[PDB]
Amino acid sequence: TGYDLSASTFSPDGRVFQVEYAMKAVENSSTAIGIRCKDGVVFGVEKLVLSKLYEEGSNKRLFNVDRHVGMAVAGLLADARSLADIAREEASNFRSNFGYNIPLKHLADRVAMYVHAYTLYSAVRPFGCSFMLGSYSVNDGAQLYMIDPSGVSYGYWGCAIGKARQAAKTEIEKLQMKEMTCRDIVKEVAKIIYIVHDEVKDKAFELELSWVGELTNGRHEIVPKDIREEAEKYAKESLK
Amino acid sequence: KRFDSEKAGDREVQRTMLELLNQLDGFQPNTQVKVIAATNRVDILDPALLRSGRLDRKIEFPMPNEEARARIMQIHSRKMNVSPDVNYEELARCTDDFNGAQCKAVCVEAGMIALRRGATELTHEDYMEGILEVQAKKKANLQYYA
Amino acid sequence: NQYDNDVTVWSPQGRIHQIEYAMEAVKQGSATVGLKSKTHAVLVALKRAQSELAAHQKKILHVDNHIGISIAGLTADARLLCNFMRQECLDSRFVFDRPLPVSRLVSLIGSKTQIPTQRYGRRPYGVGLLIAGYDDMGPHIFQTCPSANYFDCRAMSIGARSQSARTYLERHMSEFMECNLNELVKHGLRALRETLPAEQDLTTKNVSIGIVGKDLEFTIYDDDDVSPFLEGLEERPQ
Amino acid sequence: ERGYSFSLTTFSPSGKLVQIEYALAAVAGGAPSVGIKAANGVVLATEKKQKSILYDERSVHKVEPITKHIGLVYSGMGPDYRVLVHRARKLAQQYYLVYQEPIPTAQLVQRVASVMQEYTQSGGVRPFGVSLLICGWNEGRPYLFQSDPSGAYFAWKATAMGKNYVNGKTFLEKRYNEDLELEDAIHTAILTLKESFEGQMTEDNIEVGICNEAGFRRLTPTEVKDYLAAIA
Amino acid sequence: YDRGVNTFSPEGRLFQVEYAIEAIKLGSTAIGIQTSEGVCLAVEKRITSPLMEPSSIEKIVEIDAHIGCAMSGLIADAKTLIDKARVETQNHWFTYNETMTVESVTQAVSNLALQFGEEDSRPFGVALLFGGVDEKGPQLFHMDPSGTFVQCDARAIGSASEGAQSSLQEVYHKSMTLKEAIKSSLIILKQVMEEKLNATNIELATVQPGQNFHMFTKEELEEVIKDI
Amino acid sequence: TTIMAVQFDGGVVLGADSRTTTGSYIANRVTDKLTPIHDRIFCCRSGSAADTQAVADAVTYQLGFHSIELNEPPLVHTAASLFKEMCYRYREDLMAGIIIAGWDPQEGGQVYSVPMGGMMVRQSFAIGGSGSSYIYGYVDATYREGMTKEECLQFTANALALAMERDGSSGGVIRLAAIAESGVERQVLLG
Amino acid sequence: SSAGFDRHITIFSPEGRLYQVEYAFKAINQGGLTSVAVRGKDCAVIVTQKKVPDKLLDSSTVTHLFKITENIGCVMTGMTADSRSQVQRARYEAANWKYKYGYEIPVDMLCKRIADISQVYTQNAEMRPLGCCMILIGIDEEQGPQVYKCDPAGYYCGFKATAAGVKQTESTSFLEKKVKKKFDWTFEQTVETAITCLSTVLSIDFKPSEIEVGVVTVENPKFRILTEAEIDAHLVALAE
Amino acid sequence: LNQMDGFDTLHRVKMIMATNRPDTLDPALLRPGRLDRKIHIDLPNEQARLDILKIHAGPITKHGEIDYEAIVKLSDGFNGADLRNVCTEAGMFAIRADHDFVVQEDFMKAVRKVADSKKLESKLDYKPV
Repeated sequence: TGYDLSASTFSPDGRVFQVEYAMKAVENSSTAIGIRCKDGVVFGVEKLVLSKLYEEGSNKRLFNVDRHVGMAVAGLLADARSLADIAREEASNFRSNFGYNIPLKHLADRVAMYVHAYTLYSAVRPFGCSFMLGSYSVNDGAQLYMIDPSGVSYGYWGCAIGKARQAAKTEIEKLQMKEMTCRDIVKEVAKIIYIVHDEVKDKAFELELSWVGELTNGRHEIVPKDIREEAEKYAKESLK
Repeated sequence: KRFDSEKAGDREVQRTMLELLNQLDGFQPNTQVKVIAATNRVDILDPALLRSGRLDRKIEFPMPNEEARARIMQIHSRKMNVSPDVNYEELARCTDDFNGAQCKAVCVEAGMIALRRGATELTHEDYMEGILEVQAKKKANLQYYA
Repeated sequence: NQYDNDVTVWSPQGRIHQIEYAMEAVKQGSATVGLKSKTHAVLVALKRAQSELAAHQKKILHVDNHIGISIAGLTADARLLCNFMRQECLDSRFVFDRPLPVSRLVSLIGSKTQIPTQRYGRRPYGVGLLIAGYDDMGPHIFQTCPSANYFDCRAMSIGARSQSARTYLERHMSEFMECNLNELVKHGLRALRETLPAEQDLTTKNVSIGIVGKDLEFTIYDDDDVSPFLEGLEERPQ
Repeated sequence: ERGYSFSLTTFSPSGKLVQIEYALAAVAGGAPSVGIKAANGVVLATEKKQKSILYDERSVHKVEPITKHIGLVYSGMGPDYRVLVHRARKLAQQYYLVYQEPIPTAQLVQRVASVMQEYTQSGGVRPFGVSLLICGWNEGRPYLFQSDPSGAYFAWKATAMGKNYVNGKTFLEKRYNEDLELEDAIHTAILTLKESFEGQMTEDNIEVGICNEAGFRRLTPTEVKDYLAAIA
Repeated sequence: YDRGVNTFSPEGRLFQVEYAIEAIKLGSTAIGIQTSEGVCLAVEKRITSPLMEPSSIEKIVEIDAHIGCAMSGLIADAKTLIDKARVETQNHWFTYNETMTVESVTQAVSNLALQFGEEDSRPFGVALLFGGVDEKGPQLFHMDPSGTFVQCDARAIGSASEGAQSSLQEVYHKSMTLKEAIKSSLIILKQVMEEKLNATNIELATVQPGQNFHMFTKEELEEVIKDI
Repeated sequence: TTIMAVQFDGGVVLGADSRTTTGSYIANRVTDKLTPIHDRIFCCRSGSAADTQAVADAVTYQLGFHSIELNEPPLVHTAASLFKEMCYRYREDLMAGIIIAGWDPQEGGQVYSVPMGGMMVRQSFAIGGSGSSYIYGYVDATYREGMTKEECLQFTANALALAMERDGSSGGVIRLAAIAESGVERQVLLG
Repeated sequence: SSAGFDRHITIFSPEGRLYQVEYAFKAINQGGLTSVAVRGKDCAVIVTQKKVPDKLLDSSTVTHLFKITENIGCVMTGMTADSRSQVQRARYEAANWKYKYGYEIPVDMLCKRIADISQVYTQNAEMRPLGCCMILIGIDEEQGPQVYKCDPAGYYCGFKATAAGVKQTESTSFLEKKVKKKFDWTFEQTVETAITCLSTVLSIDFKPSEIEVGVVTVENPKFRILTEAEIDAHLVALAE
Repeated sequence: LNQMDGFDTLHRVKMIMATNRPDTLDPALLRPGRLDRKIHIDLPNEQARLDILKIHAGPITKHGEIDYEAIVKLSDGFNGADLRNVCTEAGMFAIRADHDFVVQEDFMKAVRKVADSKKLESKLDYKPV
C-alpha cells in the first residue's frame, strides 16, 4: 500500500519494488547472451521478427560505445540507447583527460554509479535496462562485465539476459572459457541461440553476432554474419 | 492466513486448510485421488503450500498469443456462418491485452450487430467492429489529432 | 489504478501506462502510410476536418530539401518537435554545410524525447511522425513512438485501422521496391484507401501526398498536384 | 533535491505541532543526563553505558566542548547531535572573526536556537530529536541553558534531560539549591544520575564535564572514579 | 484520482486540457464569416444589469491594423495572448518591414499555447477567432486551448456554437456579399439571444482589403439593427 | 633552475640544482626541484615556484585518487597528460618549467617534457631552465646512445656542473634522483 | 502506532519512531553475508565469506574487501550498489583530506564524515536512507590498530572485536566470551579467532577460497589482502 | 492452560506441538511450566540437504553416473519437502525421456529449473520466533 510507488521509500520487507518491477520487466525482452574466450569476447543477440515488420538491420541492441568497447543490451530500448550515450560520453571524458582506452572496470563502475543514482529518488524511475559489456587489450586481456538495473557491476566469462536465461546459460558450461578460440565460439553461441528459444514461442527471428578481441586487433564490430555464415550451416543441422 | 489476533473470522476455515495440509502431512493415504486447485491471483497464500503432495506443478497462464487468440476465437466462431473473408491476422494483431474471453465477446458482439445489420452471414468489418466495441471502452471525440 | 498516476511509477507488471496511453493517443490520428522503393520514397496522409467549410487539417509538412515528415497526434508537440527538427537541420547544414543523415538525426529525436519519458511530473509527446530522407545510401522510411523507439521499414503506417493498410502492404510490398514513383504512389493510396470505410472517397482536398527522390527534392503535393495521382484509379470492389 | 520544500509540519486542530511533539517524546526516550549551575561554575553529568562489553568508551564522547570556556551535553539521538554540534562549532567562529573575542553563552543559544527554529519550518525535513544542555562561564558569572526541538531556550540552576527527568527534576528541586561548590554539584549530580543508573556504576558508565570560571574542562575516567568511588 | 495535471487519459489525452475545451462551452457566443469581399465577425455581449456599462464589454479588439480577433469564455486569460501577439506582429514588422500574415500569427500563438507545468502554469480556457486580410485576402481562423488550429469560412464558438454552425452552414455559400453575411449572421444572433436586440447587445468585427480600419463603429450598427 | 632527465635501459635519471634566487639576492641556498608525485614518477620544475608547487600538488591529488581507484600503478604518459591539460588551460597565467619522468611497470623508464606553452613530448632526454641555454651545445655532442646508469649519473653531474659554473642563477649544490624498478635512489654531490 | 506518510517517508511516529532506518537495518540482511572484525595487539584482522553460485563468476570481481588508502582497508555489508557508492565517497573524501591538510587521515574522522553524510541521507524526506553498512580499519600514531563501524543511522563507532549483519548478533555473544577471560592477542591468535567465530556460527568448515581475509598490522603498516595459500596455511594450522 | 498449571502431575504424559508461527500462542503457552522446551526446524544445510538427497536417490532407479554435489551446489534454501519434490520432479520429468534409468543431467535440468520456479513461488517464507 503505497510502498511500491516511490524508489525513495522503503518497504516493510526492506527493499524497493520499483527495482523489482523494473527488473522483471527486463525479463520480458528477447534473449541476448554473451561469452568471453581467451583471445576476446563474443557478443550475441536474438532479434525477433514480429509481423514483417520492417527492414532487417534496424534497431539492433548491439551498440558500439568505443573503438574497443561496445554494447549488447536488453530490456527497455530507449533507456538502453540513452545509456549508450552515457557510456559513449564517459569514454570521451577518459579519452579527454588521459588519452588512452578506458579500462572496462572503471567504465562499468561509472555506469553502475548512474544506474544506482537513479534508484534513490522519486524524480526519475529505475532504469528498464540490462546489458552486456566486454573489451579486450593486450595489457589487459579479454574482460566481460554484466550490469543489472539495480547497479551491481561485476563480471563473468559468460552471461545470459532475456526470457530464456537459466536454461540458456546452463549448457554454456560445455563451452570452455579459455581453451575455445573465438572463431569457434561464434558458431557455439550460434548453436546456443538457435537451439534455445523454441520456434513456437516466436514464429520467426534472426541472429546477430558482435565481436571484440584479438582477431580484429581491438576493433569492436559485428563479425559479419555473411562472413563464415556458420550459424545457419551448423545450427540448422544442430537441432538433432 | 492474515497476520495476528484478533480476529481472523476464517481462522477456522484457513485452519481447515492447514487441516488439509495435515491430510497431506501427517497422513499419506491421500496418495490416491489427486486434488487440483486454481486461483485467479497468487497474491496471498499459505507459504507451506509448496510440496509434491501439496501444490507442486505451478504454471503461469499468460495472455494468449495472436496465433492462439485467432485460433480460439475461430473456435468460438467456427459454428456460426462466416463470410469466407477473415484475416485472423489483421484482428489477431488488433487483439492487444485481450483475454481469450474478450475474443469470445468479439464473436458474441459479431453476432449481435450481425443481427441488426440483417446480413445472414458474418463479415470482417463486423469483427473489427465488435473489437472496437468491447475494447477499448469509450468515448471522448475525434479531434486535435487531425 | 493509482499506480498509473505519473510516468515515474513502474507498474506491478513493469509497464508504465503513461506511454501506453500516449500510444492510444497516436492511434486516434488519421491514417497515413509511408513507403520507399530502392530509389524513391513516398508518404501519403489523409486529412480530417471539423465541418464542411472548415479546412481539411493537413498532415504532411516539409522540413528540409532532402527530408520531409508526416505526422499524427497533438499538433502542439508536432510543431514543437518540427521546430527542433528545423534547428537540427540547419545545425549540420550550417557548420558542416551538408545535409543530415537520417539515422543520427532520429537518434537525436530519441534523445530529445527520452528525458520527458522519465522525470517526475513529465509527459511523453503524442507523435505520429513518419520520416523520409536521402543520405548517400538513398531512401529511408522511419517511424517513431511515444516511447522513443524508432523502426526502419520499406513501408509502415499509423493511425486508425492502419494494420489493415499493412495487410495490404505484405503482398505487394516486395514489389514496392521496384516500380517508379507514379505507380508506387498509387500503391500508397491503395494502402490508405482501406482505412476509409468502403462507402466514401478518397477525394482530392481530403488527402495529402508527399514524394522525395534520389535527385528529386522533397515536395508536398495536394489537390491539383494529386489529381494526376488520383486519376487512373480502379474503384474498390463491393 | 526536487524543490518540493513544503514544510511537513502543519497546525493541529488545537494548533499543536505533531512532529515537534513526537521529537519531544524521542528526547524523553533519550539518555539520562543532568547539569548543575552553582557558585564557581557549571557541572554537567551525563550517562553513557555500553549495550555490550565490546564497546570502547575512550573512542566517542557525549561531551563536546565548543570553546575553552563553553562546553555542551545533550539527550536524544547522537546522529543529529553531532551534526548540530559541528554546526555550532563552526558558528562561534564567525562571531570570533568579527570581534576577536569569545562568544557569550547567551549569544550561542541565540544563534543555535534560530538554526533549530528555521530547521523545524525548513522545507520537507524533520526537526531534530535532540535537547541540548549548554554550559559556559563568562564575565565572572557562569550560565546554564537548555534547548528544545522547537528552538526555545531557558535557564536553570539544575535540570535533567532524558527518562525520569521529571522525577530527578523534583529530586534536584528539593536536594539541590542555593549555590554550592563544584564538589557539591558533582556529588548531587552523581546522586541524581545514580537514581536511574543501572545496578553498577563505573568511571565509563557516566561522563562529567565542568565549567570553571577559569574555563571549561572535561574530566577523565581517572577523576570520574576518583570522586565517585565512594559514589555519593 | 488527482494526478500531476500532466497525465494522459486511458483513452486518452490530457485531463485539464480536455476540460478547458468544455470551459468555452459556457462563454459568450460569436460568429465570424470569411468572404472574398472581407471578413465580418460578430459577438453577443451577454449583458446583465443597468449597472453593466455597454461599451466596457468588448469581445473584439483589433490586434494589428489588418488583424482583428474574437474571444470566448474567460477574458483576462485572453488579454495576455492578445497583447503578446500584438508584440509578435510588431517585431515581425521590425525585421521584415511588412505585415505579418494572418496565418503566421496563428502558429505564433498556438506554438506557445501549452507551456504549462510545475517544475521546469494552468492552461488557457479561451477560444479565439482570427479575422484579417493578408496577400490572399480575407481569412477567418479558429483556434482552441490545446493549440490545434484550423482555418474556417464561417465559424461559431460559445454556447450557441453547435446550432449556430448548423444554421450557419445552412445559410452559407462562397458567393456571399459583405452586408448579406452581416445580416444573415445577426439573424442567428437574434435567434440565440435571450433579450431583445438593441445597439448594446452585440458588436461587429469587420475587415476588408481596401476598406479599413474598421474595426467597426456603432450608429452604423444602430442602422444595421433596423435594416433587418 | 637547470634540470636534467635521461632514460637508461632499466629506468630514468633526474637531477637538478639547488640555488633559487630573486634578482640579486641569494634566497635559498638549497631547494629541491624534484617532487615525488607518485612512488615511480618524479618531476623537475622551473619558472614561478608557487605555480609549480600548486599544479604538482593538484595532479598529486587527482593522480593519487585515480590510481587508488585503478588498483594499479599509474602510467608516465597519464601523469604528464594532466600537466599538459592544466598547463594548456592556464597557459596564459602560469609558467611551466615542468619536465616529468619516471619508471613504469609496463613501459619501463620514460621521460616527457612540458614547456611553458603547454605541449607534451617524449624525448630520449630532456633539459630545462635558464642554465640549460649554454649547455645545449655541449650536451648535444657530449651525449651518446646506450647510456648505463653510471654514465648517466656522471654525465648529468658534468652538465649541471658546467651550467652552475657559467650561469649565475643556477648555483648551490646538486641533487640526483635515480628511478628504476629497484626503487628511487637519491644523493647530493659536490666537486 | 503509525499515522500518515511516516511509513513512506522520514518523520517521527506517534511514539517518536521513524520506520525508514529500522527498515534499513533489516535491509542489510538481504545479502545473507557475514562480516567479522577482530583487533589484535599490533594487528587488526577482517574476514568475510562469499557465495559462488556459478562457475562463470570471477573470484576477483566479487571480492567484498575494498582498499581505500595504502594504510586503510574496509568491508561493506547490505546491498551492493550502495556499498560501491559509499566506497567512492570514502576514497574521494580521503583524497580530499590529503589535498586539504597534506597528511594522512586518521580514518576516525573519516567515519565521522561518512556518518554525517549518512545523516544527511536520513534527513531529506524525498531521498532514500541508503541502507548499506560500513566497517573500517587502519593504523594511527600510538593507537595501534583500530576498528570502526559506520551504519546508515548517521553514526559511527568502533571497538575491539565487532560484527554486524545476519548471523553476527550471536557472533558477538560468542565473541565476548572469546575476548574475555583475559585473552591476549597475537597475529595468528586473532586470525585463528577470525575463523573460529564464523565457524561456530556457521560450522561449514570449508575451503579457504570462499572466505576473504583483510589484514592490517604495525609491522607492515599497509593494508593487505591475503592470498588463499597462506590462508589455507592458517586453516590447517587451526585444525589440530 | 489450567490443566498444565496443576494441581496434577504431568510427568508421565508427553506433549509435542507444531505450528507455522510461534507468535499468537500467548505468554501462557510461551511460559515454561506449561511449555518447558522450545525447538525449531531450520532450512537444511547443504550437508543435511546432501544426506536427504541421498536417501531420496535410493528408491529412484538412476543411470550409472550420479553426482550429488551438482544438485547441492544448485539447490539452496529449499525445504526438505521442496528437495524431495525436486527429486520427484526429476523422475516425472524423466518419464518424458521414457528412460528407465535416468541420468543426473536430466536431474540437473528439471531439478534446477522447476526448483527455481518453486523459489519464484517461495514468497514470504520468513516467520517469527
